[PDB]
Amino acid sequence: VETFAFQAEIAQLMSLIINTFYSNKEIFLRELISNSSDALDKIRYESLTDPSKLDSGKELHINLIPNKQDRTLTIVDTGIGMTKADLINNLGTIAKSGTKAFMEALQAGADISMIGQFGVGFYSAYLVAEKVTVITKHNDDEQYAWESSAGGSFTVRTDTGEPMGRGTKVILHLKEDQTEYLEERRIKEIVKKHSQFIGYPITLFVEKEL
Ligand SMILES: Nc1nc2c(c(-c3c(Cl)cc(Cl)cc3OCCCC(F)(F)F)n1)CN(C(=O)NC1CCC1)C2
Repeated sequence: VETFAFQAEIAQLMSLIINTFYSNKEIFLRELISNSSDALDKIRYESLTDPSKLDSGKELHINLIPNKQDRTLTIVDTGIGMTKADLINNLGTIAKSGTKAFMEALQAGADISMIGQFGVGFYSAYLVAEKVTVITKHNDDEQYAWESSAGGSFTVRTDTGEPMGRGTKVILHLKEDQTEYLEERRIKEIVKKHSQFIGYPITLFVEKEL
């Protein structure tokens, strides 16, 4: 288990998002889905010069899996995924050029759904999630898991669970008062609102253990 610190601006934003109120916290789903689509875009781009790269899965898509038992909403894509370095760099440690700008707009009163515009729309998941786990697998590396509950740091281990062919899985351990987003009905409407121009298939798998 490795522990890493967040780049100071990202760490600062996370604390702003967590502690500020918005009437409007569901744009986080738009964001993780946009991310997934870009990942899909990416592996698709790579495969145009090398078919073999799709030997870890020909289908390109996004699943949504609300789990009420475990109070977790999961977003899964068979996209490009991340190598270990990719994971450590892109989910906290390297400065994103839009972080400052976005914090100023928030200051000026900008609504939170602006966040997509600044390339930091992932950290919006912490509007609804006390904890986030990202499990990723890239053709060029083994499978890893990234964890953070904010508070300045994240961790990275290898993940032993169910091997993905390829892609990324963002698991949201929801806050107590954010459980409406496990509601099938709530997820139907949200996708229909913020994600009707996503060029990949999106399926809703409702998970319940017996
Ligand atoms: N679903 C999903 N997949 C991926 C990523 C994210 C993501 C996360 Cl978890 C957190 C944040 Cl802050 C942003 C994110 O994405 C922004 C769009 C990235 C783009 F998709 F364009 F690659 N989310 C990141 N990834 C890589 O960096 N891959 C390396 C490119 C070489 C392999 C795959």
